[PDB]
Amino acid sequence: AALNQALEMKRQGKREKAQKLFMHALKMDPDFVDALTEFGIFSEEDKDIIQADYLYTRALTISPYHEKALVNRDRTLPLVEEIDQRYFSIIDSKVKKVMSINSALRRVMEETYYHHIYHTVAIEGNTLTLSEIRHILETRYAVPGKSLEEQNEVIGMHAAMKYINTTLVSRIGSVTISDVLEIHRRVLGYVDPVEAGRFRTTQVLVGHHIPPHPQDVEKQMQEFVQWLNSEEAMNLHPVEFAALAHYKLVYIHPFIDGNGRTSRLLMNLILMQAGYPPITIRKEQRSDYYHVLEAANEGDVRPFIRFIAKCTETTLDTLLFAT
Amino acid sequence: AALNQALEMKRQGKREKAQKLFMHALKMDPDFVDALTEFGIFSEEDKDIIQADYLYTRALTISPYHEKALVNRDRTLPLVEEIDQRYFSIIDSKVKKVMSINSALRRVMEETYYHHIYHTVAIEGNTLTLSEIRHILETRYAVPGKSLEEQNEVIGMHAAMKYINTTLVSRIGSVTISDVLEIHRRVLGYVDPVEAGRFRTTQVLVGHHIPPHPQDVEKQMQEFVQWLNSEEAMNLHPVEFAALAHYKLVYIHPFIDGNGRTSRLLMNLILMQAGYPPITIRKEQRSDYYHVLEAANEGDVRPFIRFIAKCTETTLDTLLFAT
Ligand SMILES: Nc1ncnc2c1ncn2[C@@H]1O[C@H](COP(=O)(O)OP(=O)(O)OP(=O)(O)O)[C@@H](O)[C@H]1O
Ligand SMILES: Nc1ncnc2c1ncn2[C@@H]1O[C@H](COP(=O)(O)OP(=O)(O)OP(=O)(O)O)[C@@H](O)[C@H]1O
Ligand SMILES: [Mg+2]
Ligand SMILES: [Mg+2]
Repeated sequence: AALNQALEMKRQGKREKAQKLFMHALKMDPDFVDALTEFGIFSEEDKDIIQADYLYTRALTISPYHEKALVNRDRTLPLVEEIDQRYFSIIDSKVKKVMSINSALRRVMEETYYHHIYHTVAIEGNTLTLSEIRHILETRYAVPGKSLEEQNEVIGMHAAMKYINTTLVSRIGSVTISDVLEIHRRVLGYVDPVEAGRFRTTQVLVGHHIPPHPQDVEKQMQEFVQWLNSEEAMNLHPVEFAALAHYKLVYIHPFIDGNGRTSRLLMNLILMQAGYPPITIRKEQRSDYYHVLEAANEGDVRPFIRFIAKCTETTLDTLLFAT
Repeated sequence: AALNQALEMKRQGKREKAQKLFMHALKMDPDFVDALTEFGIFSEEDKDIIQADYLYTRALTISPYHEKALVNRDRTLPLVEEIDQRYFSIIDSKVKKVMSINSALRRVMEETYYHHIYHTVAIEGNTLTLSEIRHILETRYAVPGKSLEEQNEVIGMHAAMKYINTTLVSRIGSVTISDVLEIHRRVLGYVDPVEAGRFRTTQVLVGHHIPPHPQDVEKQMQEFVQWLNSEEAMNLHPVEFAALAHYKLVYIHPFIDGNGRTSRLLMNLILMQAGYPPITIRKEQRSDYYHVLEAANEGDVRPFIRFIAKCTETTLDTLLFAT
């Protein structure tokens, strides 16, 4: 297809021109094996070995025996594993520095509380500002010309995270299905008290993902909590356990609304219990956030794990520069 | 005591002076038999036979064999029964006229919806106005400079009564404990989603009334729903069944908050299922309302039945301005 032109353009000059020809054949056919491999070898020329590996891994899900994809994948498979371990070791060092401090830190922890709420509600379309959120939570008075539902989403997030820190973070034992339901009972209670802390009774759609049928959610959630308390999950890096825990819940999509908000809270329950600070996926990252969750449905969870790992590093880089 | 002066003042002139004089010995001792009886004879001179009968009935709970109380009560007792039946027959006739009408009536039914909400919340101290309530429910936008809890009280009342008319009024069958919990789940859900639709876990005080202990609320409520579906309750006048239904739920006091709001809604479920319109206890009546409930704890529930009967007549008188 236009892949033949992408190669011709790349053959002597035209790097930025060739980049668009590759994406065009990818838009016109996202399972075009030859375009994925070639794009893979192309992005490796710009030192983007992680993207190249995604492309060879993607091309081998379509055609498992493709010789040009296999030869490059076998090389890059262990290299990307090393590259990803190194990033998690950087994150571990920044967590040591942050967990080796106080009063100057307390001013950041207070600022991040409202800033967390602001992004977790804004990532779903809530129009309230940080200043309007501070008013709602400090004063307990309503903000003019903004809906009551938007302001109740804020009261719920505050209540949910107050319950987690009060009842769940410093608790000894296994995470139950009832703990997930208690978080959701507060996240959504002030908005929809009938559905809050109760599973989906209907079948829905999330982008292009069709989650399990309501008849299967309870069996799928008992399998999820087993996994949270499983020895395999305890041996994973806390950043990887937190990201997978988020993805599996958001995959199950057990509630009508508040699944991303609950998942983002559960994700932070994990991190905090492992000594990491709570992280925040900013409202500007919705496009990336949704792309890497879609990528995980397609077959590759790694881009979402790296997405969470970059979110944790920016959180740690905020606590370290304000010290 | 000062009862001897109350009698001396009444003996030749001083009617208004002996009234405050009679109430002093009642404040100084509310179980003073002679005082109650003299007072009963006294209030009967002003043609207040219902109050006199309350006083002789009160005096005979203290001293069952008091000859002056017995002679006067054996007389008032069937007379008050006749007087109370006559009022319930007036109410029955006004209900026929109201249920024999349209467009001029529809103008009142819409106005009374926001009016019941305004009074059911205002009676508990809610500062929102009728105009602010119309905005909250019509627009779904918050009212400036008024708390979010006050506005969530309104969203809950609306949701609760929307559920009753939609799911309970025109339903065939027995009233269950779950129907009471579903009304309370909406009444309080937007304010307190953790306690909404859930019984009291602690022992509380309501004025001077100590309701049942949390261990006994479930047994006390199963006895309460049995009575709602009992043949004895079906044979009572709907005004008397509605008033007793209210008093029994509020005596039990099964929830931490929202008991009076739920009881007033249940009271109107009863009336509406019997063809009566929904009634509204106005915010100005909180003092009387609580006095008659205090009297029902003290032994006589007739003053509360008459209170509800006067509330139903004012509701019917309003609807009858259409003819
Ligand atoms: N393709 C996908 N597969 C699975 N989950 C997805 C996918 N795309 C998005 N999601 C997740 O679904 C969430 C949206 O679900 P939901 O409306 O129930 O809750 P939410 O708390 O309002 O989330 P948000 O505030 O981000 O919109 C997103 O936040 C995201 O985490
Ligand atoms: N002495 C009393 N004995 C029994 N019940 C009482 C007494 N005084 C008040 N009550 C009832 O208890 C209710 C108050 O309880 P509660 O706070 O749980 O409910 P509420 O919905 O907030 O009612 P309110 O709007 O009157 O404050 C009153 O509405 C009344 O019906
Ligand atoms: Mg949503
Ligand atoms: Mg109250």
